[PDB]
Amino acid sequence: SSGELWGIHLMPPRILVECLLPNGMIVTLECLREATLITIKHELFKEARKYPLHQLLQDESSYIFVSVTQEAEREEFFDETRRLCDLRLFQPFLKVIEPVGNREEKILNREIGFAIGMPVCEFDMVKDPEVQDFRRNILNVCKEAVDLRDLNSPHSRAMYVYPPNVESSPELPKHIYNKLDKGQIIVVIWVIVSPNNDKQKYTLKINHDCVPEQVIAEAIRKKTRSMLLSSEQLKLCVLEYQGKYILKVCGCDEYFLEKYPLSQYKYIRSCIMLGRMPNLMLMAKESLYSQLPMDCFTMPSYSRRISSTKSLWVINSALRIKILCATYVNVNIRDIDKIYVRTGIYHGGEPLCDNVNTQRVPCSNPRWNEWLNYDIYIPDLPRAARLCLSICSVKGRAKEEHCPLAWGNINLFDYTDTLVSGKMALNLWPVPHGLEDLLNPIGVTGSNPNKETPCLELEFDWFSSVVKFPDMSVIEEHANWSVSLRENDKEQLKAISTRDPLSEITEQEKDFLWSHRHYCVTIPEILPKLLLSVKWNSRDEVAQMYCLVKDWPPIKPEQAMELLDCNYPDPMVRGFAVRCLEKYLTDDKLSQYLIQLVQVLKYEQYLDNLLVRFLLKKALTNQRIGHFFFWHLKSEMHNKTVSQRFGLLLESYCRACGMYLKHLNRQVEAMEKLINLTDILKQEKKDETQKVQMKFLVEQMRRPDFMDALQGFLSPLNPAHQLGNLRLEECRIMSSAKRPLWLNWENPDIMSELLFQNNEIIFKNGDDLRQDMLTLQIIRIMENIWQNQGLDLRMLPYGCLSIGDCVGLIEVVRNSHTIMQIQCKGGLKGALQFNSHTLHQWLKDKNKGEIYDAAIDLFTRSCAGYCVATFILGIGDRHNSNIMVKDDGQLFHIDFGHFLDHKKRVPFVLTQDFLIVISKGAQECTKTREFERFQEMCYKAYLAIRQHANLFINLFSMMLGSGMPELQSFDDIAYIRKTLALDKTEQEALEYFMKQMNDARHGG
Amino acid sequence: MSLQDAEWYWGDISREEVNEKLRDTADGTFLVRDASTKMHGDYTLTLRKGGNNKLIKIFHRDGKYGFSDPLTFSSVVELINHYRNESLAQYNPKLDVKLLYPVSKYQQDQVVKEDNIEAVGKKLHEYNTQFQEKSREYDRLYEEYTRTSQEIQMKRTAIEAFNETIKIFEEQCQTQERYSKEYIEKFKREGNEKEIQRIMHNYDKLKSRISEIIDSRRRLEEDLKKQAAEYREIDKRMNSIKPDLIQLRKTRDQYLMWLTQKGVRQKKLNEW
Ligand SMILES: CNC(=O)c1cnc(Nc2ccccc2C)c(NC(=O)c2cc(F)cc(C(F)(F)F)c2)c1
Repeated sequence: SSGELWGIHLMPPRILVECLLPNGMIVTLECLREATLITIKHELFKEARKYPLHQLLQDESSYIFVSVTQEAEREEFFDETRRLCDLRLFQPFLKVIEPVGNREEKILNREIGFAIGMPVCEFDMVKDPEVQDFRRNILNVCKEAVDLRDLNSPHSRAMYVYPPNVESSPELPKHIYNKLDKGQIIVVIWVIVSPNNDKQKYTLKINHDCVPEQVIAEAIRKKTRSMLLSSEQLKLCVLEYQGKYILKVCGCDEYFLEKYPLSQYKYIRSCIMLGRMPNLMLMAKESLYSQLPMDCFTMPSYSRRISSTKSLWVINSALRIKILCATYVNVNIRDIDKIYVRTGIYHGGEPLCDNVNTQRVPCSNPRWNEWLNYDIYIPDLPRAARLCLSICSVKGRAKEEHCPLAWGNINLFDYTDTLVSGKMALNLWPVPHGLEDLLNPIGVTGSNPNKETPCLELEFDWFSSVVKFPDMSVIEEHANWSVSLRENDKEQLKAISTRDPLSEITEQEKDFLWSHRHYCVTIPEILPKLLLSVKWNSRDEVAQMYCLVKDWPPIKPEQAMELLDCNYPDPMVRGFAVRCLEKYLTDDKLSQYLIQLVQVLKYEQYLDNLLVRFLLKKALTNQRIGHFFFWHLKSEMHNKTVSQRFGLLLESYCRACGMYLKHLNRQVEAMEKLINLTDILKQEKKDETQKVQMKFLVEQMRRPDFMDALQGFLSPLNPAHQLGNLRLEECRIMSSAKRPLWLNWENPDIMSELLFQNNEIIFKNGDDLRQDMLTLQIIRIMENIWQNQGLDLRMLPYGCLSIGDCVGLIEVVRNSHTIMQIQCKGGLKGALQFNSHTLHQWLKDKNKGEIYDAAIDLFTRSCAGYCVATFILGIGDRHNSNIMVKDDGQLFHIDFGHFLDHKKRVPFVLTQDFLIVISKGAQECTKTREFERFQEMCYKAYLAIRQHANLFINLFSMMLGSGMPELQSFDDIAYIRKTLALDKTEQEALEYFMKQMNDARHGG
Repeated sequence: MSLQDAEWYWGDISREEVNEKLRDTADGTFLVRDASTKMHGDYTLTLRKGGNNKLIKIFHRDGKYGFSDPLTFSSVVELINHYRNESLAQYNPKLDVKLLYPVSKYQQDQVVKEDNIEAVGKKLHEYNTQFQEKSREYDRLYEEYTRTSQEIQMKRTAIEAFNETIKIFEEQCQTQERYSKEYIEKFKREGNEKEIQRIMHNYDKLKSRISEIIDSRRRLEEDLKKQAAEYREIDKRMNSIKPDLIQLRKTRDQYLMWLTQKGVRQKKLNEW
């Protein structure tokens, strides 16, 4: 919705509304913009008495309003409390009706529709039975989650809303343990006393592995020091406080609730790392539960009511498909010679058989009526077999070249494991930008809902009855029918598990695996390699393979996630991968990989699958991952290739997430208001000055309804951060040509001064941010790997979130400047040359005294981290305005997507200015012992990431269906195999990187 | 028997590049590299079979060659030529293909005239200039293509909203006529023309407004039909530019052959 009325940003203070009565009369009502519908209805029936046939009107209370929204929905306004201008009316009119159906349901569906960005009723109209079955059949996943979190109320409810933000392991790496005082940590506990909300603190020293109740014990024990209490009287008040209070992080909404060792909470794990003081607030449990309003879960209307076959393995015939004709093909008749449709049968990305094409045909008559025969048996079809097709043009001469016009994919079995039969017609999708392959087997399966798009018609063989895929019963028996140690081979099998997911696997190696497939369960890591070795166009091998995965040892999630990428479409394989996650994947690592776990939903062949039920289950039992679960889905609603699947998934989430839906809607409205504001600055004020835009901004933000929407809501970057009042004094447009907004809120926390008193975020509208999201996420993985190995390389994966089509939020990081900004703080030295020491001098000025050595250590460590990271990811050649540094000394890179777009020469930026500060301002700084141990950090950091190369390859592989142009094929991922030098062993990769570091020095 | 001169030995080539070469080729098309490991005397053969690029490793021992444990052939050219003659069925019965077609390194040098080094000092620069211009036009087309596509669905949902508003005003007319009819008839025999004209005045204003929004709908359906037309034109223009853009890229790129016929980047330095 671009405004309060169609084509209008805001309603005038007073407007005329055309009111249509249940008698035929039409009444113009002048009413305020902000008038609640209760005020409208009352004053309408008060004015109706001036019009004919008033006698026919029942009492005002017996009617409600209905009208048409800018989403083209006939919306029944049951919630009569809403302002006229919040309805998103298409035109200013209101139709009076008697209400019908369940009021509470209709009120709730409107709130869901606003949250997901589309009306729920649109799902009611869908003919497709898969859609209607999905809506009903996951409500039990909702019931399970709601029942589970209301089990031990209110604690279970607090654990859902405020889950423990904990590391995946209590074990500290000893470089963290070393910042403890002989194994202990000093922590300060705070309290507010009411008479005028006065603070008081209590400093404690405790074992790092105390549980929060034990912390509360040491606090009450320290205060009762002089009360002369017996050992059992002390217990009684310890028991009193342990059960009556909990601990809260000062400044944000994080709580300690589930007896993990205190050092396992991420806030404190970092307070140790950063050596900062953990500030905790003792808070009453009844106060925390007080802000947990009860939230039920009503089953919706569609949940309850609705108004022979032979096996695939008895069909003794080869596969054939009839291509009939096409429509709406946009082709220039005199530049293009002829057209044809290309087809292939795919299992994942591997053709099950050679491709076949129709004859070539004139552009002016796209009609074929050809049966295409495929070199595969119908019983040999695997369950996950897909038909991939496209319409292609040709131009002849020099070589004759073919090009795709539109593509489309079809599941040869539907969600009821029946084989398709009869005539079919599907609208094709646009060929993605940059793709030149004649087919697109990674694209989604389904017809394009957009109208006046090329529609291709087909027909599938109608065998005498409905055909279904065999039940697992007969598959295992066919394996029993079909089937009808060693040493040196053992070292090779293990030697193959080491190789990355994209390593070349030749024919001798894969059928060698298929030979020793039974020995493979001794090295379960080999499963992905063995699966690509199966000849999936043989029902003999697939059946035998099902028996092996049925009894496969669980592999850990970092490996199981590979089996959810587009190269493993079989339902039994993917089901094994999900079971690995729901028993080995922590909520911490789920929250970390959630981006990729959401993207692989696009590869799922059907709406209802084991993966979506797992993610939805976890999103409703843990509100932290449910928050980002919502936003990553919401951020892609515009993309009509998934808008239906994600929509149905959001509907079920919003229907069962509880009272948190209310909070999400306040975020959504706040973003919508910021979107519409920036669209006015972009579209309507390009032709007007910088200062004019500013005056409109302050005036526009000064309006009451804007501030009521933008003040007092949770930050989408981290919902633990409350965004209170705006510091309009500090908000601004920014110099970037896409003119984003620098926004700043006060932190309303009672003890905000102990964390940060004002929180600022950049809202940008126009740039695709999922590149920065994935890069920043990948940087956070690498830092996590380095920390747990013992490399204290500090990265800065600042917050970034896409909320829609080229729009989202970036966390501003305070007390930081760009290297360009810092050069401009110094002076010139050479002829028109900036002083190379200007960076080291600014560091000294900001870190006077003994804290100098710490800043140099922080700069050298963060610099080493980004040098390695940016090299590996092909991000090296950054501008001085794209590299930043805190006053603290911490260095970090920014605007990663800007760099990828700019692409369409150095391994990584190791400029002289950095060497000055790394070597502490020495001459020939490349020969000192500070630089000596700096390049050794980079070496260790490099081989550390190579030791985890499989994880990263899998994470990028899972993003192929995202639609990001950087990730359109596995060939795009091959670059990281070059920087990590995976087809060469360790010492070669080491020397390969050392060589690149000499080139980064610009000499040697 | 020179492996270095052989048609099908490209050598220092990546998996990505051979995939770019066997794309949509017929079964039996084949190609040989030295292994991606870059270890000396170690090689790999890729051939097309079943729409797939199936890789096989050529083992090497005691100067002999082959791609299985029993190893025989003296040179790779003897190994390859043997399987050019008769089928790989000897190795795998499910691999009935022969090494039918090679793809070779310098059988497609489409430079015709005297090899003045202006072939790269001039013609290459012209083709590259012709490529980046046509590539800039196709990027522009795709921009207003996506813009137009999104403005269209905005208009489709807007006329679909007009459809609901008109549906509601039309049932307002049919209810006005349903409930006003017999009050009109009752007023007629009481001689109360005053009340009849209040009802008519309101009905006229109802169908007066319905005409305004009906006209607003067709005025938008007109914009839509005309924007939907130029949307189809932008599409067929892209589909005409795509094969040309591909023809010019491969032309420009293969004219880097004659930079390799010098063998060093000193030549494209002139274009730097
Ligand atoms: C001068 N640079 C190059 O030549 C170059 C060539 N190939 C590349 N492939 C590649 C390598 C590793 C990871 C992923 C990709 C696609 C890259 N790296 C990227 O494009 C990239 C890196 C990221 F960290 C994140 C993202 C995104 F945000 F898009 F996901 C893309 C660079």
